[PDB]
Amino acid sequence: YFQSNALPPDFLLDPVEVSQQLAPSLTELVTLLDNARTSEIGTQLEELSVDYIVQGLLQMGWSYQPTESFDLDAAAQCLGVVPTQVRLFERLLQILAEVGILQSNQQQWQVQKTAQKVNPSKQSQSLLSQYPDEAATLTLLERCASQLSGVLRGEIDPVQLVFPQGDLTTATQLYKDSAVAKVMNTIVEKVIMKAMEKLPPSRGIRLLEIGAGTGGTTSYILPHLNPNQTEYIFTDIGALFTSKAQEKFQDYRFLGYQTLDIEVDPSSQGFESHRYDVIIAANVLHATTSLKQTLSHVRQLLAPGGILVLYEATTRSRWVDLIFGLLEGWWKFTDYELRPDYPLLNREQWKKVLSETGFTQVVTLPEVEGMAEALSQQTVIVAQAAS
Ligand SMILES: Nc1ncnc2c1ncn2[C@@H]1O[C@H](CSCC[C@H](N)C(=O)O)[C@@H](O)[C@H]1O
Repeated sequence: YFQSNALPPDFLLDPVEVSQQLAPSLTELVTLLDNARTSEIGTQLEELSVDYIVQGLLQMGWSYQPTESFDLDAAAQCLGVVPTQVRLFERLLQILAEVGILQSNQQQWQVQKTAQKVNPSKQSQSLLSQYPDEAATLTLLERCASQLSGVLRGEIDPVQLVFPQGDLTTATQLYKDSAVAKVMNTIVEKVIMKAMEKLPPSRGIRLLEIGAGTGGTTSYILPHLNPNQTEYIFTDIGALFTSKAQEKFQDYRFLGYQTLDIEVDPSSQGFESHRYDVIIAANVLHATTSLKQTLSHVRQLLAPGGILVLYEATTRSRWVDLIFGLLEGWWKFTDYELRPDYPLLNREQWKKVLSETGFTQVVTLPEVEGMAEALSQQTVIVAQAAS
């Protein structure tokens, strides 16, 4: 019965086979999400984001009257935006153009309407009373976006707003226990367990997670892994995250902890090449400079038939721009031919770039008719290392 463990993990199910067999599970898992309610919450968060932007710009002395025109550079110097925050500032201006306050003409901006009096803290509280299940999202958005002017002026390190040493759980709850993240993280767990269901007893499985953070996605996977034949490598670029995850996950003795910067050759950071069966990357790969070189490093870690499980957001979101868009990773991208002005890719763009970086049999999840629009704005992508 035993066959050499040195040979590639051919027992791994194809991603397409995995999605076919998970189809009845995914159909019922999607229905657990309120379609009408998740949409109206998301819509209101996008409107509240406009009020945070206007409040911050007025705090920096925005005095642009209607008809007046300005370019990005002049407005940044006027408001005092530091050079490292201009790309975020440009996106904020783009948001104001989407709602009709501004208009984009060539590389110029024209003020169409005078922004009215806003009080986003008061409206955030009203939404908190109506949707207490979104308290983590509202509280994080209030803590981050209410210091938008200080971040734009380089006076406040936005990592101390998103990921302060004393509160890493708030941002974790967004990645872990939000309505949409509950579904996506469950898909991540079901995919991984289904792909390895034919694991021979005489063989161990090696999983590596990139950008695992505090372990929001990780917590869904660990309880289902067989500790006797699993090695799970928990990695993040930052040791503060692996340190916090090591405390949370003490019960699991098959976990290893190590730092990994996916933008640099992993084999120079103490990782074996082509020796991991499953790589998990939840909400991280977008925060890199070049997706092709990031995906080539990801592919470099996968065994010849290994599985890449990707969890990414696929659409622009105003309130996300006021939280994780404050951080440097949101604006690292320079592959402008692929990503002209935003770090995220949609389903079709991910499939194309994966097929160009050595991945095959690419599946995007979930794909159910009658699906809530919120589930269309994020995806779990499963792809196989090709050769
Ligand atoms: N270049 C890089 N290589 C590896 N990890 C990176 C990275 N740039 C940012 N990261 C990490 O990616 C993480 C994104 S937080 C993503 C959510 C996380 N998977 C969870 O569920 O909790 C951050 O913790 C950050 O430290």
